[PDB]
Order: sequence, then structure tokens, then C-alpha cells
Amino acid sequence: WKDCLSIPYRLIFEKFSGKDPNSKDNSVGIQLLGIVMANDLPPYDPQCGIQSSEYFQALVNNMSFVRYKEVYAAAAEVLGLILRYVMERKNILEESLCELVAKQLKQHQNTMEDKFIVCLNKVTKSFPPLADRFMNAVFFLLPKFHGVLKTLCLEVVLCRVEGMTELYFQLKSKDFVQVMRHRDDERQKVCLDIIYKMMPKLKPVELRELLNPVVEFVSHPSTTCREQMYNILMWIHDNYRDPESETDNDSQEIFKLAKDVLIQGLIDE
Repeated sequence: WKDCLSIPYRLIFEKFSGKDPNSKDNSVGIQLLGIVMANDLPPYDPQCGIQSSEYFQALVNNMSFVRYKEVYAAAAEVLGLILRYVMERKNILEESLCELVAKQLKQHQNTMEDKFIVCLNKVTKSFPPLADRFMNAVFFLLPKFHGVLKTLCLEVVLCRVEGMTELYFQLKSKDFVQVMRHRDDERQKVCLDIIYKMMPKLKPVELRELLNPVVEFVSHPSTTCREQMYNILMWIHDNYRDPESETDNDSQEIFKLAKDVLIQGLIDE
């Protein structure tokens, strides 16, 4: 349909703010505010009937209602796209706003650890920024939680990757020796999805140490996982196909492996 018809913030308000919930219902204003994100994000930018930072403070309180699995987490989606929106609409609040978001995560990942790692994944995944202040305290929990929270803790590190902690001196044992060797297809998927972007910052030493446990995916029933093992191997190949001569012998002998295990791709299931 034509134009945009920007909605009065009065409507939007009550639907996330009427009753501080003991209930599912208040995720209605959360859905709604998500729709003035959804349609290429028309003007939100509150003026009429209500004032900005309080409107957001009430909005961040929605992730406090931890009795119900769909209620609390949803707020951090809507709020993560506020950052995408206020970042790229560039609105002038953004400094003290970002300190309020940092303050909100810092009050409550301190006391609600899963629910606020999930929150730092709705932030970070839905728009990247906030985790920079925290990152030590995220790597912190990746060995404490298995399963879905393995994948979401990984997915925070992933979505906000900036090479934190010179990574192998955090990680050279701590995950990639054996969490890489650990079963669940989605865990393995996000895991190779980490591998596939760490490329430019690997030295040939760890590239040798890490390619070999990736070569293991030659066994794997998921073409969806195995493709990324190939995206990887293709990157290895193209970057370590032999120039004129090398000091770093692995920078053609990881290739002397890759240039074979690509052949071991050519037959596949």
C-alpha cells in the first residue's frame, strides 16, 4: 500500500505498558512495535502523546517477565532493531541511549544469566554493537552451558566478532580441540560458521592445527554442515595454492592436503 501513515505512539504504548505482565499478552505491543520495524522501518521516533527515554525504559523492562518462554526474550529483539534503526536513522539520543542499553544489560546479566545471554544474542544478532564491553564475561559461560546455549553463546561471539583475546590464547585448547568434535548439527554448523570468518587472522601454525579437525567433516551426514567444510577448504585452497616459493611450508602443504581433500569432495553423496 501507498505512503506510510505513521502511527500515534499512544496506540503502541499501552500494548507493551498497560499491565506489567504476569501473562503472555504484553508481547502484543512488542509484536506491534516490531511491525513499524518490519516494513522497511517507517518513522517511529516518538513525539505525540509520550516521551522517548521513559518509553524505552518501560520497553526494556519487558525482558524482566521471566516466568514465560516467549515473553521476556521478545523485548530484546524489538530493542536490538531499535539499535539498527537509531544507528542508521542516526538519531541524536544514541550516546546516552547506548549507555542506558549497557546499563540495562549490566544490571541483569549479573542476575539472570541465561536470559540475558539470550538478550545479548537478540542484541548482537539483530544488530551487532553492544557486546564489546562484555566479551570476557561471554567466553566465561561458553564452557558452563552445553546445547542451545552453546550455540547462542557462540552466536554472540560470532555476531560481534572483533578478534577479542588474541583468540588462540583463550581458545587453542578451550573449545576447538573437542567442542568442534561435538555432535549436534546446529552446534557443528555455527562452529564451522566461526571457522569460515577467522581466516585472515590465522597464522599457518594454527591453520595446520585447526584444518585437521575440520577435515573430520568428511564423515558428516549433513550436506548443510559439510558445505561449510567445503567453503572453508575452498578458501584454504585459493589462498594457499602455491606462489613461487615459501618460507612457511604449511602455506603450501596444508594446500598439499586441501588439494587432495577437495578431490575427496568430487565423488560425494
